[PDB]
Amino acid sequence: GAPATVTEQGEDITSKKDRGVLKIVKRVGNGEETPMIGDKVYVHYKGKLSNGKKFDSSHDRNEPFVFSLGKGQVIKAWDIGVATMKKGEICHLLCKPEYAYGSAGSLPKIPSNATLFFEIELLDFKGE
Ligand SMILES: COCCO[C@H]1CN(CCOC)C(=O)[C@@H]2CCC[C@H]1N2S(=O)(=O)c1cc(Cl)cc(Cl)c1
Repeated sequence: GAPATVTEQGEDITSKKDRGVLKIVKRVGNGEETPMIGDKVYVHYKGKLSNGKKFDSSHDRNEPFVFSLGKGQVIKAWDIGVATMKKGEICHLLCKPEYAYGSAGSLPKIPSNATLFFEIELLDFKGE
């Protein structure tokens, strides 16, 4: 399925090249511009665990998730991955635990040492 495909066929987008964050662009976005550090970014996403279960979805809440990029407001994989996206892009990200919740996890939902899979749509970005 899609998690296997990004695992086996995705691009390593880490500066370290440590295969910690892998990406496939699923729906090509607009032009060339990506958000810059500190921009307010609006996304829709879903997340799955490696047991095959969906653990979260913004779609199901009927509103996007909004954060300030590159500030550590989200897991490292998200700051890295969203920074690569164009407006309107949909991607798949595979996030090893070192770029997510690590050995601690985040109970109740995120186990220790969890590799996370996301589908992410970048709706918009704006400077404040
Ligand atoms: C109901 O909350 C939905 C948005 O949750 C964020 C949680 N965070 C920030 C806090 O942890 C550092 C995240 O970084 C990531 C990525 C952004 C979207 C959400 N997570 S998540 O999908 O990995 C997530 C979802 C849920 Cl339901 C619980 C936990 Cl612990 C993480």
